[PDB]
Amino acid sequence: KMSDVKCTSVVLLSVLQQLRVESSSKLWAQCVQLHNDILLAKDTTEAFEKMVSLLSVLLSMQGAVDINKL
Amino acid sequence: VYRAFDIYNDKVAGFAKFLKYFVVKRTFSNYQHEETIYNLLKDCPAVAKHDFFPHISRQRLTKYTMADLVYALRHFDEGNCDTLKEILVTYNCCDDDYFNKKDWYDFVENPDILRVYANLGERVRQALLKTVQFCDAMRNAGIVGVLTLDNQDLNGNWYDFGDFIQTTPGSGVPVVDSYYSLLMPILTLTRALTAESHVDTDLTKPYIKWDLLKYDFTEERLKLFDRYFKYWDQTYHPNCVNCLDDRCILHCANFNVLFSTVFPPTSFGPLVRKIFVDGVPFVVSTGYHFRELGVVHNQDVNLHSSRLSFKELLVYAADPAMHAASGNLLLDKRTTCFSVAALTNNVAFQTVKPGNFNKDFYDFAVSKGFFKEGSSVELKHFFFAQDGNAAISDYDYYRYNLPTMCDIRQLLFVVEVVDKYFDCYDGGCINANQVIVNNLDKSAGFPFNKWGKARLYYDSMSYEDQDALFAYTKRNVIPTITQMNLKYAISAKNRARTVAGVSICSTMTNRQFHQKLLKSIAATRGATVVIGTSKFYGGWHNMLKTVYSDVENPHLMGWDYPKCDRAMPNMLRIMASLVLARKHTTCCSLSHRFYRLANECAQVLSEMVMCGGSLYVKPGGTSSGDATTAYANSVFNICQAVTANVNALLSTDGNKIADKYVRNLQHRLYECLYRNRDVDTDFVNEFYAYLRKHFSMMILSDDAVVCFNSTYASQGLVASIKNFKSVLYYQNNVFMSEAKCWTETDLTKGPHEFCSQHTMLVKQGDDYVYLPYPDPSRILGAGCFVDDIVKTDGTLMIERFVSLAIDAYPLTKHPNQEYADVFHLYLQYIRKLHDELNTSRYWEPEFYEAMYTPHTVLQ
Amino acid sequence: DKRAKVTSAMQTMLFTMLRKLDNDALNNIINNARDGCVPLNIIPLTTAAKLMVVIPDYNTYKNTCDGTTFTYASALWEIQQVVDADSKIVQLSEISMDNSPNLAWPLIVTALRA
Amino acid sequence: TSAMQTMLFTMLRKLDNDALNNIINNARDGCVPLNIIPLMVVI
Ligand SMILES: O=C(N[C@@H](Cc1ccc(O)cc1)C(=O)O)c1cc(-c2ccccc2)c(=O)n2c1sc1ccc(OC3CCCCC3)cc12
Ligand SMILES: O=C(N[C@@H](Cc1ccc(O)cc1)C(=O)O)c1cc(-c2ccccc2)c(=O)n2c1sc1ccc(OC3CCCCC3)cc12
Ligand SMILES: O=C(N[C@@H](Cc1ccc(O)cc1)C(=O)O)c1cc(-c2ccccc2)c(=O)n2c1sc1ccc(OC3CCCCC3)cc12
Repeated sequence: KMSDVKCTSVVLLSVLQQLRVESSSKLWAQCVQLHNDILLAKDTTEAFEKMVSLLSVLLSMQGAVDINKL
Repeated sequence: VYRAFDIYNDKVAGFAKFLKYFVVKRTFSNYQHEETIYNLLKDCPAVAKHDFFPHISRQRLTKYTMADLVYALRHFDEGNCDTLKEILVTYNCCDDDYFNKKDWYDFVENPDILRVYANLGERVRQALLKTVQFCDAMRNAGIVGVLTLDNQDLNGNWYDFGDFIQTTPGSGVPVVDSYYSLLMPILTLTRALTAESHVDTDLTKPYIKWDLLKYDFTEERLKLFDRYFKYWDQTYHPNCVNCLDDRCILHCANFNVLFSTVFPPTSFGPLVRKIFVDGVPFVVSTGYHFRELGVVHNQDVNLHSSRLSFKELLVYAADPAMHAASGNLLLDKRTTCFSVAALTNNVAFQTVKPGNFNKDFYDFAVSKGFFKEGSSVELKHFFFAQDGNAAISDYDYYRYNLPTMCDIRQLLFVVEVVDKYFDCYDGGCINANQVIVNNLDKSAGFPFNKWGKARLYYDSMSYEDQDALFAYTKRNVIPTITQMNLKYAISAKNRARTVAGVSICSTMTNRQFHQKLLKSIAATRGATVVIGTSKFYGGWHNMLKTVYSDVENPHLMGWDYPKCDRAMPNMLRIMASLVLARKHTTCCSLSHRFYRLANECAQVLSEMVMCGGSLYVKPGGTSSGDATTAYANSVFNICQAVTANVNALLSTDGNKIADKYVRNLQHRLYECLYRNRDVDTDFVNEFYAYLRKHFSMMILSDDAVVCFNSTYASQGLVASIKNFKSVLYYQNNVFMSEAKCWTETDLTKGPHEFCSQHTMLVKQGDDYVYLPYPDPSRILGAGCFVDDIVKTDGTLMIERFVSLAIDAYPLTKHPNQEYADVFHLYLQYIRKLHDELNTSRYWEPEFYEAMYTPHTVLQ
Repeated sequence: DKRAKVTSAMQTMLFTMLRKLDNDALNNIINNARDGCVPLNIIPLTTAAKLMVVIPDYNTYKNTCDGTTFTYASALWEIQQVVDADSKIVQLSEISMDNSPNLAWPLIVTALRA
Repeated sequence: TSAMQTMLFTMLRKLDNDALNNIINNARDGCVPLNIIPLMVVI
């Protein structure tokens, strides 16, 4: 399950960058580090924890795309 | 034991390793001859103490000589580099356990090796001074003979006074062509002239408080030359304006590279002056202080001008003088690159977005059985992202560019050989109305990029203004500005990528200078340089058969240049520029051609870079935005190849070369190198002919494939892979590991990879041909992810896929079924995309068949 | 047409860039040369009244900008308006080794010649 | 422009990974975190 998680992380940053996350140097650097790690990842478990970290970063921000509706 | 030697006599010549404190040796005539010469040359403190005992006792020598250090650093091989280790640890340059580290030898990895080498700098500089003292005594005592590196120990003491012959006193003339020439590469690697930066050439005293307003240093340069290269028997022009030919320019620019490391870094770059326009005072460049070409003064300097014409304004806008004078002093601590100033009140940080994943294609591909967990075709190429401090991090890679001094006598021969490779093309100056411009939308550089692309300026200027501007550049220097940005790319690595936009002023004049030659090379088929030859319509097949010309025992080979665009020394780039300008023997004079050379050297070699929001100084390297960088790379590529063959053919013992013609080729190659300062047009032909027969090159910018006679390469008559590693170490300051180098023994399977493409012999029409195919991951990677300009219109998506299908068609012939299935997937997807929206129809395989059949070369 | 507009833009840029350099400092530098010719690198070094320092981490700040004044380019400089990579204002009391993980490095330290 | 997030969440559902769906369900009713998960919560 390599391709699915990598594409998911790519689109996850695609979403994050649209939430104006560029404005935070530390957070954006961390997100880019996680994304590049996922893309360079060769093992599924590593991709999983990095993906959940990135998703938690995305989902912590309130006022973003509604999640209750989905 | 094996010790390096530099030998040239009536039977063998070269610089290789042969077999042979208080050193001793063992004839009556020689013993009497040497003793008399020694007595006449004893009171000089630059020679080692000698004793008369049938043996010539030689007292208090070092374990290794200067030749070993020169040879070891010039033929570096991390597999067998012991002799280098002993010298470094012996002389307290580092610790023995320092070699437990990984990549200790590497320059890019562990750049602290530079400090270790620099610990030999003072030791080497002391050797230089002793040589002048030694040569002084020989001159006074009337002695003639050749000074050889092997006869000087690492402490500077000379010995072995046997080759010399007596003559009338006060008229001695020593020959130092071989000594200095072979030693130059180590002078900058060890920073020999570091001590010259202190008050009295003492490494225990403060740095000289150079006057900030000084720029000339011509007298300082002459004094430096006179102290170290006193008997270097060729006039040295501190300012290369005075040279008589490009062979002098290379000669004198090489020295200026070494001498510019002692002067303050603030004394270089454009020299400004206060001029008045209609009474208002500007600050403009009325000269330039190159680290290589010395001081150059513009000849058309005008003051109190009533008004500024369009041509005049372009020169002033491009000049960084006004930009650097109006900005704030900048102290950037992220980089070690000298910073001139900041042009804005705040530093700007720029980031690289992620890739725009295309779900539609991905869901289609998986349904067709792709991406099954465990297949040989997967995803390995992605649009990587970058954080804010990436551009400056990318720019800081220029720290790999170091001042490199070249083996001038060797470079002056390689240039003649490299010149023959370009002797089948026509070129020269052309007017503003004969220039053809492709891709007018290229950025015009800073500040011109504020108001449009190169299309705007080319439209505004009349043919006369362009002509005068070109004529202006033939008598002055225009130091323009280049702007570096970040670019989106698909790659298997997260390294950032940048594209440089050179100033429009520099591109306009360069095209009028090189366009005629560039077109000639691009329109030629069958030559060593293959640029502008399409792989389609059998081109790949014809290209390969040209490489395969007549090589007797062919194997293929390939290599790479680590950090090529960043680590290329300035001497080799200047050399490449001179080779290209050799066609102007009728459209330009000596003075005219020098002011042309100075313009590229100030525009695309050591110009000022507007990175981020501030202004820095580029130490060297190539500019991706220049049009001639690809062709200049080819000259650099061939020069490195010819240098490898010269080092290969001179570092191999001539006694063990069973052939007779080759041994004669070796002996005469040495003569034309370190003797015979005239260009021996005859011998240059034989070597060029010899290379073409046994070392056939298909060269495109910084990438090459070589069909080389294996037997000769095996026994050292032709460059091998190790030879390229050796050359890059001491002429590029980079370690080139074999992990990225490939060699192939069977020609049926074409080159392993050339310009990022693979080869496979396939059957078409009862005939076997070569087809170029890419790595399927790239083809799939470029389909899944797109740069976000295609979403506006589906047509752009179609053209993207067809272009990928064209390059994917050869996979159909691959033995692997997964690979062949890739092209069908793209064709089926194209059908779907075309459906939603005889051989000219891109939705049938016949369209993609014609692209690789020579019978129809129609475009 | 386009030539006219680009000419106007270039003239405007050159004249605006002149209204912020001419001074007694530059004139003094120019008249101290052999023939009023000087390296371009030393003009902003010895004439600029504004200094920008981009600080990557905290060790560099210790080692360059401790206290409220520092010496660089053979001159005394006085610090004002330190700023982070997020472009927010930073107070001199916030620059400490224990607080260093919280700050958005690199830091832009601006200084006036004094 | 919200389609990107809808496609994101469709992909997340398609993955059907335990941790990701766990966190998505947790945030379903509004229980969301504030900081990056190390390699604190509300309610
Ligand atoms: O940037 C490029 N490719 C993308 C991917 C891509 C882009 C467009 C496309 O549909 C398909 C894939 C990437 O690797 O990130 C690219 C693509 C192409 C290309 C596009 C369609 C058909 C054939 C070639 C391309 O031609 N190029 C690029 S980067 C690039 C850099 C130098 C270059 O030199 C040529 C210029 C013209 C002749 C003289 C030398 C070309 C060049
Ligand atoms: O260097 C390349 N790619 C870089 C990225 C890159 C580099 C430079 C650049 O600005 C843009 C992107 C990477 O993979 O890391 C590259 C990629 C591709 C490629 C991309 C997608 C799909 C298939 C092939 C590619 O096709 N190429 C490269 S370098 C490269 C050099 C020459 C070239 O043309 C051939 C044509 C036939 C005669 C010999 C010259 C093609 C070529
Ligand atoms: O690196 C490249 N060019 C260099 C050197 C060069 C190469 C060939 C040439 O005569 C002239 C100059 C340059 O001028 O900067 C290069 C060139 C070409 C090219 C070569 C011949 C004819 C047309 C295009 C080129 O096509 N490319 C490059 S770097 C490069 C990167 C990506 C890329 O994607 C394509 C690959 C094929 C499928 C669709 C996406 C293409 C690509």
